[PDB]
Amino acid sequence: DPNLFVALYDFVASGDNTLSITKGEKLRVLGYNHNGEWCEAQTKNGQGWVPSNYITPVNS
Amino acid sequence: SWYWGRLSRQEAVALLQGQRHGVFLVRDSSTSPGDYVLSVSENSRVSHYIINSSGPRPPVPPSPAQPPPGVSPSRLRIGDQEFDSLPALLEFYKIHYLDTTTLIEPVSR
Amino acid sequence: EPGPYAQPSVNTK
Repeated sequence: DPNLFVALYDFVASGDNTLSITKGEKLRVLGYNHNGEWCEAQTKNGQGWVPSNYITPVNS
Repeated sequence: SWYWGRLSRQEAVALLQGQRHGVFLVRDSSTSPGDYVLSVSENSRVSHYIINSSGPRPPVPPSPAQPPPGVSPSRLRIGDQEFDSLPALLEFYKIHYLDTTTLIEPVSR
Repeated sequence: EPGPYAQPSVNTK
């Protein structure tokens, strides 16, 4: 998964490092956390901080 | 006041060096990304304990009641005890007997 | 070797 991921649930962000995203949406994760808890996703809208569980690689 | 971001190790010591007991401050670790450190000017020696802190500002939420993949909360953790954030952490070190005597106030004023 | 920091634990053997 070079940069192809997808959210399992609908995540909401308050503008902070996080990015309001819906469920079942495909995002490009090009960033991770030192502990592996957070996941930096990126899409046509831009970048965003999505949880490590709420998100998951696309169907390959 | 006590939250020092981007504080170099050499800087901390240079600040606490010769500083009476009770002076303490948090600083980002050099060889530890997204990790805080508790600084305390001991008796002619400045100690620095390693602390863990969440990366992004947003707090990561939990997964469904089902099996959680790579479950790793963003809460604060230090030694054999955890905390809600740095504020609570610093308070602990000040209330506990970690280093020489208890803490008094942060390097700031 | 594994001594990057102090780490308040107070246990040892």
